Parts: sequence; structure tokens; C-alpha cells
Amino acid sequence: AENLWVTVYYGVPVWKDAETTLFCASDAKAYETEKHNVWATHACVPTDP
Amino acid sequence: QVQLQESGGGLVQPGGSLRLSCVASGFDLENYSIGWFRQAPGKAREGVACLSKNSGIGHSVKGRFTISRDGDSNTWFLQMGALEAEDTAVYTCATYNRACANYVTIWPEFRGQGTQVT
Repeated sequence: AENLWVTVYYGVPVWKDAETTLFCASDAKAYETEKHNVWATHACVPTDP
Repeated sequence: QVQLQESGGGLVQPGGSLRLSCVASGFDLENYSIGWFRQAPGKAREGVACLSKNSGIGHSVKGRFTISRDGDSNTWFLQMGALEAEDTAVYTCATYNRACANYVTIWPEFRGQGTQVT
């Protein structure tokens, strides 16, 4: 009752603002019949369908 | 499909020039090279020309025949000059290996149907 105790929760829906880097997601569009571009999307990973 | 469609056939006055051409698609014309046939009645199959991918040379059995390409366009031009009476056959453009390997005599796959040149 009056006895309270701390407890630890992991994997909790809490976020805070931060800055990082992000990677590519470009639609495949077959891309075998392709002529290159200044956007080197061959390095970019395929996007989620 | 990696089929070859060809055009430019006709009748030639001995001592003229031809402009044979053929086009293919099929998302696989980066590994192959394009050459031609000279299948004629009575005789066996020989070769005429073969533009070697990965090297760029335009090898040909005889000096008059020259094979050529232009840019990224999927077309190939066989330019034929100063024709005599023995160039009466069916000309079929087919595909050879990455380096025109063992041409003039090999019988390839993914071949065309062949125009008739008289």
C-alpha cells in the first residue's frame, strides 16, 4: 500500500528530438533498362513495397 | 524475348552498296554481341561481321563489310559495299559471345530469321 518501489520498463513508447543521418529508399522501376543519373541510386537500397 | 528483327533487304545492282540493319531488345543485350550470317544455298554457313562488345572492334571476314553501332541505341548497321555476283544469300543477324569468340563458323542461339539479298 504505502510501500512504493521503482521498476524499470524497457521498450517503452518515449521519444525525444535528435539529429542523425538517413539512407535511401528509391523505387526499383526494374532499373535494368537504365542509363545512370547524377543520383547514384544503384547504391541506394530498394524501398519498402 | 531476345529476338532479333532485321531490315534493309532488297535487290542490288552489282557494284552497289547495302545498308542492312537489325534491332533487338530483351533486357540482356549488354552481355551479348551482334554479328551476321551468310547462309547461301549449296554452301554451308559462314560469318560476315561481328561487332565485339567489351572491345569495340568491328571484325569482318572480308574488307568490304563493316559493322557499326551508334550510342546507346539498340540497333546495328551492316554496311556492305561494292557487291559482286556471289553475295546472293540470306543474311541473318545473330548474337555471339562477349568477345565475338569463335565466330565465322559457330552456330549461335537467339538468332533472327534473315533477309534475302539478291
